[PDB]
Amino acid sequence: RFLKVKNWETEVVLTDTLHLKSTLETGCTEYICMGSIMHPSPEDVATKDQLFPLAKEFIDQYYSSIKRFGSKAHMERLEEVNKEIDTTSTYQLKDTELIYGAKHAWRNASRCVGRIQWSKLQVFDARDCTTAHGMFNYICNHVKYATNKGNLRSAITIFPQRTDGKHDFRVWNSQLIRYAGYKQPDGSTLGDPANVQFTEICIQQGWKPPRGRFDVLPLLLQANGNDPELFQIPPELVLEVPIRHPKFEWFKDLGLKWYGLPAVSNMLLEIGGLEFSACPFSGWYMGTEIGVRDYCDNSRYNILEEVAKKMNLDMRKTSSLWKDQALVEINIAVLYSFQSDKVTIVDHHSATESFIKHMENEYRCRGGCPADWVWIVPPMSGSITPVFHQEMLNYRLTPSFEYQPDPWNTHVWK
Amino acid sequence: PRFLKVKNWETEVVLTDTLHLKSTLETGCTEYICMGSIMHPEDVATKDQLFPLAKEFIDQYYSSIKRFGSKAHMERLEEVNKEIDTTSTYQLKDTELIYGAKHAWRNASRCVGRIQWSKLQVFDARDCTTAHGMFNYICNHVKYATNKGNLRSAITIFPQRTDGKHDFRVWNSQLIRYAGYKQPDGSTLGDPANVQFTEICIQQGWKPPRGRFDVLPLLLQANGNDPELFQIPPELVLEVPIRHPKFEWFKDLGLKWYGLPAVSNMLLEIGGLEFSACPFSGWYMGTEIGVRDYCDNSRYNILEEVAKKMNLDMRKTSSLWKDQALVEINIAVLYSFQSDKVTIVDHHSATESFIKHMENEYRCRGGCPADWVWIVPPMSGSITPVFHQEMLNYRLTPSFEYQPDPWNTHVWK
Ligand code: HEM
Ligand code: HEM
Ligand SMILES: COc1cc(N)nc(CCc2cc(CCN(C)C)cc(F)c2F)c1
Ligand SMILES: COc1cc(N)nc(CCc2cc(CCN(C)C)cc(F)c2F)c1
Ligand SMILES: C[C@H](O)[C@H](O)[C@H]1CNc2nc(N)[nH]c(=O)c2N1
Ligand SMILES: C[C@H](O)[C@H](O)[C@H]1CNc2nc(N)[nH]c(=O)c2N1
Ligand SMILES: [Zn+2]
Repeated sequence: RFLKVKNWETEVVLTDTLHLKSTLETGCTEYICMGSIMHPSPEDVATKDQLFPLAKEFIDQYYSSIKRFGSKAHMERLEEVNKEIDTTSTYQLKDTELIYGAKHAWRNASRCVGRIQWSKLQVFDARDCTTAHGMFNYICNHVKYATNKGNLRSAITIFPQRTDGKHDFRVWNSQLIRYAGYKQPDGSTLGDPANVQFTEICIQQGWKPPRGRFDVLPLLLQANGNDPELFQIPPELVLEVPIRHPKFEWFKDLGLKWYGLPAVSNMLLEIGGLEFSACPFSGWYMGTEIGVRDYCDNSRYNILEEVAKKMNLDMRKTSSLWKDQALVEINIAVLYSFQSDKVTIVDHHSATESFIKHMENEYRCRGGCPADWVWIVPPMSGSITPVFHQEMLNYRLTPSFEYQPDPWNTHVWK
Repeated sequence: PRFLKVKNWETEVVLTDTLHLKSTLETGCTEYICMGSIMHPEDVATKDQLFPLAKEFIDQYYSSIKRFGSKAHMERLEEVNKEIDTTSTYQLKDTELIYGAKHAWRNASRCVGRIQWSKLQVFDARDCTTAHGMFNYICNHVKYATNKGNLRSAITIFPQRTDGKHDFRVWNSQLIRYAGYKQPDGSTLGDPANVQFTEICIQQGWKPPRGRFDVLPLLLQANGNDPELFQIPPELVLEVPIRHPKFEWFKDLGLKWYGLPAVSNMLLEIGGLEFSACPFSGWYMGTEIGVRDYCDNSRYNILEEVAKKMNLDMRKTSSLWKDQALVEINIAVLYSFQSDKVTIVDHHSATESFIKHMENEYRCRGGCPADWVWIVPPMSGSITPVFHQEMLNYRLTPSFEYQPDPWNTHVWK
């Protein structure tokens, strides 16, 4: 009813009433908490009986947000939706409703630390698309608009909603821009180990790999349930940063670069019981996503030993903390490099500070802010960011972004 | 569903949990809201509430010694059943006290160091009756546990709660802490987290040396009477000066810390009995000192001072000057303890050990409850193996619980 959270660093207490509007399973029970489990646990289509309540609840909340609850427009819209569901088994969102739904799914993303920007989101309605070529064109316009010569802008492109489950639109790429990974016969991995499987799918589909360390993968686009199709993103639209270090002249000899635009394309946008299986959305990077996870995860580029080596660090025992020392210098390089090239990025201190400020405002104006602590806290120097000491309540608000099966596991080929 | 799986996203190892079917008290979560990051979710049990609690634990004990449904098991069930009728409560056999203590540590979802759980030295202090007696026990605990720097894990168990008005309580949160003194100009000398406890000790008669690292006196409460002050003999209190293996100016910071981390404010539940005074100790993980004690803004807060001596650009947060000074502080804490042959473990070794332990626990027990929010070190998170480890969290008994501060709940004499 009235739930409390405390910041153990500042002793500030906040009061959550928004949790009364939560919905689909945390996955937790009174006996087992699953707050550190990554995912939960085809035919999947909603019926008329399932869709009426979900649509109504979304429409109700839309009109309340525009200060028109109970208005004639509100009542007529419900009637229009209710009739459309009854005669067609689904309904279409108005443009205003789609923009509202997209922004609130981001606002509701428990795991996103960037949510302070949630209302400044550019929504591209691609519901008139019918083909993978159509999708490719939409996506290139997304990438170019968002990139903006390095002054990045948040954006989402929404492809037609799922109908009977058999004509989905999907982006098979997990992110719009990622580098290929080639597993070698000798066991090693050239490129990005995380993408070996998807790279092989692309090669099989006919992609000709240049077999390099930083090869931008082609897009694999699926329209209306058909076989997916390959397209090369135009290289001039793919902004990259060469990674160097302000103090270590040799850091650039590491030959490192990253792409400037993070763009999640494998998730599902649920608005009023409708499912948008293809909705690629993009923002800008927090430094540690590249500097900690992309470069230093043992199952990724894995450069700590090579960086430490160059730093002449004693790597005999772990208690020398040579990993900790090198990780910091890498993340200094990555911020310095993006900043030097006027490409938008945010370090993990600034980003966590703004999220606390965002969180407190949400409690004030909105009565709560779901947050997944496991994901909000950065993967280095955790306890010296303000969110480490912040208690957080986690629950699912709709509209929301959701995970969905990898399309290669589900598709029925022809 | 009678099985739950967990996956490690770095090594792709999957483990199957079945031990969760024996979970008990609340987690605080529901199917609608998860509290995995909330720190805390006469009044004692009636007669109906105690018998089954004691019942499960005895079964658990005898099932653990290959003797379930066997010889002594039967009439011990009857004997415990007998005693609760007369005494309202009951008493554990020595073997049972040892068993539940090691199992509360084993069951401690938030403890990364549980690979050692069966190597606990248990001090039965249930003949104690006075704070003087408590102090004697605690001194012997401290001296045993310190062991000239080769630290050994130990617990001292004092008399169990009976009615609630006669609790035994160690009022200090840990057995060894430094004091905290408010200053006329709003600032704070020493450890800020201890200002309130320090002021109680002064109000109780403690003469404060009013420096930073003044060890606090023990404030011991026996049988529910007023607590009393005792000064731990300093030759029992092992302290380590902090120097840097590179930076000569580090020792000029005047930094030191104690060797023995001993939690003294928790409650031990065994068979529905409530051991309100049960100080237990292990040995330090280095990040506890270098990251939390030294660099929390609400604690010793030395980041700004260390970065100055390292001459780091302190204007913008994107230089990561904080992250840099933090690494250095933690190199020195470990290096200092190691040089003084005082036991300490860095966050890399500790978390690798806990992954071994988790592997063992699923292998031999079918589950190892774990709190990701607490297991993950407070620095260099993702480069340790437990970042990428899915963990299920659930409450197994015997267990250590929190309890309120006694100065909020004590009707004085
Ligand atoms: C604009 C600046 C943004 C920042 C700084 C930001 C930051 C982050 C970070 C650091 C994560 C965790 C990343 C990871 O470990 O994979 C994350 C996750 C997420 N973000 Fe944001 N993000 C931004 C934009 C967006 C936008 C525009 C959307 C949606 C419209 C969004 C929705 C999400 C979602 C759903 C997740 C969870 C993904 C998952 O569970 O895999 N974010 N964000
Ligand atoms: C032997 C070496 C040990 C190591 C390296 C170790 C390590 C740790 C660490 C780092 C924490 C996190 C505490 C914090 O950050 O505030 C913790 C928590 C805890 N440990 Fe251990 N520990 C050890 C021994 C023990 C022993 C002997 C016991 C009990 C018999 C124990 C029971 C607990 C409990 C109950 C917690 C949770 C405390 C709370 O919830 O506030 N540990 N341990
Ligand atoms: C949409 O806005 C965003 C802003 C920022 N900063 N980060 C993201 C995550 C984007 C992202 C995440 C991941 C990791 C996926 N795991 C499941 C392994 C890899 C990427 F290559 C990528 F790009 C999104
Ligand atoms: C029993 O064995 C152990 C081994 C290790 N390494 N750590 C502990 C907890 C050590 C410990 C924890 C805290 C808690 C501080 N915040 C909650 C405010 C304060 C201490 F003064 C202290 F010492 C116990
Ligand atoms: C908000 C959060 O619950 C709280 O800050 C926790 C996070 N994880 C922790 N982990 C450890 N080991 N010790 C702590 O005090 C905390 N604090
Ligand atoms: C097991 C655990 O859930 C997993 O390693 C999580 C931990 N926290 C994370 N936090 C973020 N931001 N991103 C991640 O990929 C993960 N991985
Ligand atoms: Zn939970």
